[PDB]
Amino acid sequence: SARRTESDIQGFHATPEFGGNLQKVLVDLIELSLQGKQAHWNVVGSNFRDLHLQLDELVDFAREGSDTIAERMRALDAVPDGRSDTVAATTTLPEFPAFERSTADVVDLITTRINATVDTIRRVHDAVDAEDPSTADLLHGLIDGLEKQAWLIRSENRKV
Amino acid sequence: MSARRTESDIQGFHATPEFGGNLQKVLVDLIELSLQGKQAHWNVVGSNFRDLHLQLDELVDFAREGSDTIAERMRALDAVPDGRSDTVAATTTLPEFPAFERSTADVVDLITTRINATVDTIRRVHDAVDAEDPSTADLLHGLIDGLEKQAWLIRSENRKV
Amino acid sequence: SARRTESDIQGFHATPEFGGNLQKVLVDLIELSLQGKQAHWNVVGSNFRDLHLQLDELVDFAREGSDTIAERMRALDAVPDGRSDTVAATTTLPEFPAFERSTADVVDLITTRINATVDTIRRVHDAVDAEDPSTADLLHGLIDGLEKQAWLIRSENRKV
Amino acid sequence: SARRTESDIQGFHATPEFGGNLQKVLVDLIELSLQGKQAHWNVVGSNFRDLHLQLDELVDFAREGSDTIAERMRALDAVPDGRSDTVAATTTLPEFPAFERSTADVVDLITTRINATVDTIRRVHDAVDAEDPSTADLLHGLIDGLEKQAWLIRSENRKV
Amino acid sequence: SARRTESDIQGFHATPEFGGNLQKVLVDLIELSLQGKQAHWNVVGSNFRDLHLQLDELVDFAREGSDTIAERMRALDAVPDGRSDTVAATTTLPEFPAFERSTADVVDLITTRINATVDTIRRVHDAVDAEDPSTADLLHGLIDGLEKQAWLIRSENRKV
Amino acid sequence: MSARRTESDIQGFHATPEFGGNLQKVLVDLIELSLQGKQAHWNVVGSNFRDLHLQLDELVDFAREGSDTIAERMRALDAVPDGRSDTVAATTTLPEFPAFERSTADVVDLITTRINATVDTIRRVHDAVDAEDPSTADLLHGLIDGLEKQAWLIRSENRKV
Amino acid sequence: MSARRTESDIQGFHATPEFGGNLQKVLVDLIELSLQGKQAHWNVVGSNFRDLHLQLDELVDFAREGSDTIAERMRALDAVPDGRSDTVAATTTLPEFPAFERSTADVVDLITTRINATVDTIRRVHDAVDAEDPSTADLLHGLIDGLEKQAWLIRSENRKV
Amino acid sequence: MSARRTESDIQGFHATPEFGGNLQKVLVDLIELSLQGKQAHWNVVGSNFRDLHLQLDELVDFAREGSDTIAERMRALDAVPDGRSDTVAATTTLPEFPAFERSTADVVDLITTRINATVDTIRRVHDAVDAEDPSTADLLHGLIDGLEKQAWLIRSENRKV
Amino acid sequence: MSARRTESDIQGFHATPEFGGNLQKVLVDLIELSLQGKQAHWNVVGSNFRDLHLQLDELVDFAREGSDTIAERMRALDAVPDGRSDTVAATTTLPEFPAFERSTADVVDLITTRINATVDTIRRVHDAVDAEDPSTADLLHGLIDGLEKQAWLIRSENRKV
Amino acid sequence: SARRTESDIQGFHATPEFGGNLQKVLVDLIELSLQGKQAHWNVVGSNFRDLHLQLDELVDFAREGSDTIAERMRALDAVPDGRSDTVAATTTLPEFPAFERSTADVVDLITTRINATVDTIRRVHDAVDAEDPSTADLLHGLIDGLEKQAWLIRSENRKV
Amino acid sequence: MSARRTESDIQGFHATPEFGGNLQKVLVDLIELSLQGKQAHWNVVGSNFRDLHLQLDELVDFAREGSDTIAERMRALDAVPDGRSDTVAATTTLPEFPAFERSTADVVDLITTRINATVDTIRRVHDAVDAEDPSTADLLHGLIDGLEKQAWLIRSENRKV
Amino acid sequence: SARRTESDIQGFHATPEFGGNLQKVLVDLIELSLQGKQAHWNVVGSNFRDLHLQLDELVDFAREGSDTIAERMRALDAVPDGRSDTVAATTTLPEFPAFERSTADVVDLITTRINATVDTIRRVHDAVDAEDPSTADLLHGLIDGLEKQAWLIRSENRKV
Repeated sequence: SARRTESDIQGFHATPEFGGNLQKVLVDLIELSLQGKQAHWNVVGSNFRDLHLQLDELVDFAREGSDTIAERMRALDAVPDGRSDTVAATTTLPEFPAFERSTADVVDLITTRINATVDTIRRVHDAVDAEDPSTADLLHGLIDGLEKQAWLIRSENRKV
Repeated sequence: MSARRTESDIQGFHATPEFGGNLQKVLVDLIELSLQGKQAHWNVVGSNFRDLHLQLDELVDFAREGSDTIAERMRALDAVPDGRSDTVAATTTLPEFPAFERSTADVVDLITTRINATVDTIRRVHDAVDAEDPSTADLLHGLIDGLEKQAWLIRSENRKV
Repeated sequence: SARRTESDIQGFHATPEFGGNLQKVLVDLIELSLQGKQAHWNVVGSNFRDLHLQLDELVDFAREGSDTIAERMRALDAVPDGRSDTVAATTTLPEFPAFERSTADVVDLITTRINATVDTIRRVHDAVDAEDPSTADLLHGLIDGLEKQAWLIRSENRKV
Repeated sequence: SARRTESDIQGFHATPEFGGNLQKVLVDLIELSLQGKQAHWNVVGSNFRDLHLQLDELVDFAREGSDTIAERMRALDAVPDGRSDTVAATTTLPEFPAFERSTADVVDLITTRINATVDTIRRVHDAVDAEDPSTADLLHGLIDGLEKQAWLIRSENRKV
Repeated sequence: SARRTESDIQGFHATPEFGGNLQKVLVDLIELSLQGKQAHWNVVGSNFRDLHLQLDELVDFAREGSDTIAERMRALDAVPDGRSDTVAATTTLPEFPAFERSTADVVDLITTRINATVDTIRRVHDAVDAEDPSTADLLHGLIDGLEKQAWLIRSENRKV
Repeated sequence: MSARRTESDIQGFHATPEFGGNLQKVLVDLIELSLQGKQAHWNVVGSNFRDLHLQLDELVDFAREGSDTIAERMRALDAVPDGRSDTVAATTTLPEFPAFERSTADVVDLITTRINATVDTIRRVHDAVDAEDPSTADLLHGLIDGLEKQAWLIRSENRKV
Repeated sequence: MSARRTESDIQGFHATPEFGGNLQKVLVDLIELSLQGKQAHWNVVGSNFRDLHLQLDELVDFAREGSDTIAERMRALDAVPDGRSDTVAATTTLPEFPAFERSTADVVDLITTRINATVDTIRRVHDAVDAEDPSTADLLHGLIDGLEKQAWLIRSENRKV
Repeated sequence: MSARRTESDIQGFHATPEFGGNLQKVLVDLIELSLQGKQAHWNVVGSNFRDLHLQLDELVDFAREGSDTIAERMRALDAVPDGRSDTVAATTTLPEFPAFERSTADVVDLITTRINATVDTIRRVHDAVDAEDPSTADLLHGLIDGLEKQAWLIRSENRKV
Repeated sequence: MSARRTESDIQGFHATPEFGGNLQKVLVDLIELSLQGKQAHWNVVGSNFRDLHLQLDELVDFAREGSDTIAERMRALDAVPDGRSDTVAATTTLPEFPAFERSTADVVDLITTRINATVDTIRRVHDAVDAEDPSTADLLHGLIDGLEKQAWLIRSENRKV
Repeated sequence: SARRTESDIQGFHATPEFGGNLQKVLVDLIELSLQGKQAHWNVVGSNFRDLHLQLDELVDFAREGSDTIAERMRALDAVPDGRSDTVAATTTLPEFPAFERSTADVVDLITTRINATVDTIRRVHDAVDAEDPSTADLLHGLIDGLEKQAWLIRSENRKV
Repeated sequence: MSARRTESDIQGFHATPEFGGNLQKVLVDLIELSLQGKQAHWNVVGSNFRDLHLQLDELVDFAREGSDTIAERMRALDAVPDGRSDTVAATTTLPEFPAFERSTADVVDLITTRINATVDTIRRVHDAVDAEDPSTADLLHGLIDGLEKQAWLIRSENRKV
Repeated sequence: SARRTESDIQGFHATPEFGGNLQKVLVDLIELSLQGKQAHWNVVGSNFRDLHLQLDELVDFAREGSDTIAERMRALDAVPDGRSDTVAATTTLPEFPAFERSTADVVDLITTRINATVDTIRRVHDAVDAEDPSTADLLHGLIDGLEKQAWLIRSENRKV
């Protein structure tokens, strides 16, 4: 009775600006994963084990987030681009030092990197939400996870 | 001090009839999607039969979970869901499925169209549902994104280069 | 030495009457699943929780049974039809009431529905078994499960 | 290269009003957990087992919700206060009776207290959403869960 | 539509002879469980560990079989009676010795008792199958399991 | 090497016949409790059937585990348990369980009485068992705890306040 | 007041040589099916390679379990199974598998025909096996319907519209 | 049948009001320990944050399980536990936990002191509890063991050798 | 707040040197039992090899867990365990285990004797340990129960009836 | 950059001699699996259960090893041949007796068969390793597992 | 009677700069393989899309595990891995992946060639790595055969008869 | 066919030098396990929890390694000797201190003892690999695991 009598019903399509914003999020997530693995390998010093395990947890979370963002881009008829050259040439995260680093320096660096990653998502959020609340919810989840990880990492260096 | 309330019977949030009707529309489309997905799951045949067979079962599981969530939300908001077969058949908006064995390309086309119809209904309902209750709007967002991911995974088989 | 010299060996094929009997079973299983979900949602009153959980168990069992029957139909070169219009127009289960119902009424209604579903299987059993004992075994399993569920549901209203 | 230069990138901090609203939510969640445990221990009568198990599920949900809220406060650079004296002096939930109670009375009391807990979250939701949609999402999840638990508990005493 | 009009469709009820046959099976299953536990505790000698574990497996199988039979009786509107006095007065298994026994004697005794238990089921099978193939299937499963356990236990004393 | 004992065969602790009989009483009562719990589990009908149906299964599982533990302790202490049906029927102390279907209130009363009888037997045996072997007294403590919790969970249904 | 049997040595059910031979036929066909399924699993190439690769592993697992069940039933009925390689090769009825790499369609056809041959053997044996022992006939029914489901899942790839 | 008791209603062990208050003290101290453990878990900062953050969660879980066990034992022995927030705040013996963020050394000292206070309360009540019911004394032994192991694992951080 | 203690540092229970030595004896015997159990597990041959091979692994796991529990209790009670190889070898009381391959009967006899020696040591220590700390006496009870069950399960192989 | 400018890069290809040596290994693994199952079924006598379970473990290990070897052949562009006629006509293991056998005879036979299977691998090891250390590692694992299984089986008959 | 060493600071094995460089080459190729595998996983479209989608995810997981293992081995051998994005992009040897959506056959070809390049690099490095440290050569063998199995499973899709 | 005729094919037998080398490995593994447990119990100071958990992981690894070595010795027809007196008299690890130690001292001591254990295996590796590459593979795995544990432990005391 209420059935729709057509055979071609097409889905929601993302705008190029929306795809660009999601690309901006994805590149930073991938770079965060790579730098987290770097710090996970080369951290050394007092209280080494806790940082060694927390950085692995952060890397797992960032990998899951990047996969979720790229699959959302695919679902919205966009084309993600996560190649190494593109990530290196278009990421906004500061470069990571190349040698062994103490735990305090690693804590500071990782906190700054997570803060930059969250800032990118916060800048993208209003424009994304103006079109797709479903994508805005994914952004909310990413922000929650990243901020929790940032707290758990930064609390080591607090003085009170 | 003491900030405790004295009232002994505090009542909860009650939904409006229009809100209940919108949730009923979403529920009936989810149920019809589950039934049609099982039909396609059984009667599909041809190339990539195994992949279509498994993906349609995943879609059916997702749709069943979504319909249960929507109906329980209506129950929590003091509404009465109606998921009877006669009501679903008479009030669903998805086009009817073909009766006999179908090739995999035809099944891909049909399932993509029906998933698109379901998400279109949810998107039509989302504005009023969000205006009344963002807690229910969150469930609507979850359904929309899950269904769109399933639609991508199913439709990508027929896409050319 | 004893190897068969054939290149195409064909399997067992079901008769249209056998397919019709299995369709009769399948339609009632699907309608039972739908009515069980409806009662699961709309039940209310004393001893609400046990009915709420038992009806979910019954729905899971009925869904598994319908899938098994339809896959057996496919294996025997038959075509199941589980569309909503077909189920609504050809089911034998009585119609379910549309509003909130007390637990005693739900117990009575669900017991009646399960009894009708079992009666259909018992009616088609001899004709099915005359051709396919392998399908008769599936019918035996369905009857066992449905009767156990009916006992567990109906025992609530017993007075002794 | 689009990499940032800043080496001390800072994060998002919450306002005192935001911290106060989250404290208002947290104290009610803790008090709900304590009262749920009390009702779980001291309930007697018909449907005792179902009430016993449902109240334990509600307590588990309230505990995880309070933990989530407090960790979000820590992530946003706020300081939660979940001490017994603070909860007792600042909670808004009505006081729970001290002796053994029948299941109908426990159902009424627990439904009332869950409704009060949900009302607090609904009161703070507008401001917390205007400041941080990421926290608004957590409060949406809390409201959904609490309302489902309220329905499951309260359906026992419905007449028809 | 083909929906039924009746609102009080009744189920299948068992005859007193059917109930008696199922009681005959049930008492032997319970006695087999008790004697298996006795032999499990009081066995000594060579291959003690293997006998100790195999008898526990046999007891578990007998317990689940007795539960299945009694629940089938309940589903078919019969009343099982598995009290200690009834089992002791009406069982057909030979009495078990009261003290510590070597493994060869335990093997012989347990094999004889399993054979008697299987013989009872084979005696009642024809009538129970003529009445209810659904119950005949459960008895087929019981016979299969008991005979496999009997083989596994009895193979220890075989010469070559 | 300095403190090593030169003994070639060191034997363990052996239980007296009084201790063996004290454990035999507990064993036969646990077995009879398991049998009566299964009977009540099968034949209970009436209002609130499901909760009692499941709690009786929990009680039967606990009683079976306890009887196995007691019999294995008897074996470890060089005693010979006797859990045969004739012995249990002739020497158990639990009152006989009635036949036919019973309502849930009657089943609650009967099961509470029989659990209390079992706990009373364990308490009577505990003094001598503890005076001889605290390791066995600990097992008795565990059994009393479990049985009393089961008794509370079962009897609270029929309470009136 | 005692129905206990006096006989101290009670013997079980013994199978006939014809029954043992029928079960031997079923066993040897199951073993040959497992071997050929593994061969096809290794040597298949072409389109839908992954799907056939996984499905053939599932079929091989099913056939191995079925052969074990049949042989253990033979042992329980006081018969002696013979699953040696020479006996299987000299007495199996399945046509031999090709020696080299095969395409997907060829593997589908070959495996479908071999599964059909195995099911035909079991169906030929079922009448006598059921006439002697319905307990073994039940295992035969389980093998038949499992193999037919596997045959449907494998053969559905090559069907047209 | 010969030794069966003819009693129709056998009642169980009942706890005295002194015993009930003795268990109430343990209950309120365990609840306050759980609350203060959660507070310290949230608000701890400084060097070696993660290990203390996780150990405090372990301590809170143990204390919650212990309080549940004590209250259920009170219910089984016909007593009425009182774990309301007002009662805990008014009648607990643990010293008040300071507010705001605290370094890890201060948290270690505070948590060690409060665990020691809880164990001291349990040790004070143990004599009378054991003199009345060894079954409850066993629960007290388990609580003391767990709390002392947690105290060692937490306090070992500040040891200087 | 009314009953809160004003103490700023509350210390816990401390063990005496005699108590520490009483626990040290149990510790060294458990460690030596683990080492000899592994030795017998590796070097046993003869009839019924597999059952003894697996039971000795179970015994070794139990002894390792028990030694860890005892040492952690010593740490909790402010004692210092010493489980070094030289100390164990010089102060253990278990008789030396013979070298080379041994038959299963000899291994059964040796392992039974050494388990009995360990249990005898624990029983000798139990009186003073219980007189000082029932919480530690409970751990001793658990160890005695487990070791005696293992001894029964191992020694029952050589029984002749 | 250091990126390679090729569109089709060839892999490692196995020589026919290497394929033949792996075929020699595979045939013996398959024959060992079949003979292990036969001994597992037909073993009987004292200590029956231990052999019954150890032979299952041996068969599982041999099946896994044969699958690994055949998949390595496929990866190295070779074609395995595991047909029944080929195995029967080209295996090196001695024929297995056709009837029920005591546990001592089964121990001797299985030990001999495992020794022959290990001897084949040891014979082909040097030639395999001269080309592919990656395949040599698989051979090492097979030898370790087979020798451990042989020790566990053969220790039953040891007299000291 | 003591073979204990007197030296108080025994140092471990240290790798050479050439060894570190070879392991760095292996690591950078593994990282680039993971990135390109994820790219192909996202942007593959056409026939057999589901199988390619799942297999590429399996390959990415394997490559990630291998890169972690290699970097941890360098850390254990006192070397410093460098897995930064700029370094990977500037020093990897795998040819770059195309930018847009690609069909199934093209993805199969590209991934096969890149896996072959990675395993070729590992084979080039293996000789020196084995000459210095067989413990690291073992990890190299594991990487080689895992990657070759993945390459077979992926490339078999396009193979003809 | 190609079937062998021999019925008593024998296996590979180890030389006394091989047995001595494996005994040298085994005694050091056992002593490492004992000293790891000692350090696990008696460690105090900063990062106590991390040292406590890492030493337990090291003890588990050493236990499984010693079991693997002894079972390989048994498979190769050798007789391991892991008695307490033998370990104490023939081990090469330095003696461990007897009282409570700070975490830095425990880190130094455990790193030294792990290095000695690895040096023993590296000393015996050439001969054991010249005789049996299958055993050389087990020693490769042991070396890899021990060196990873040594890195994870010593990284705590590294300056920068």
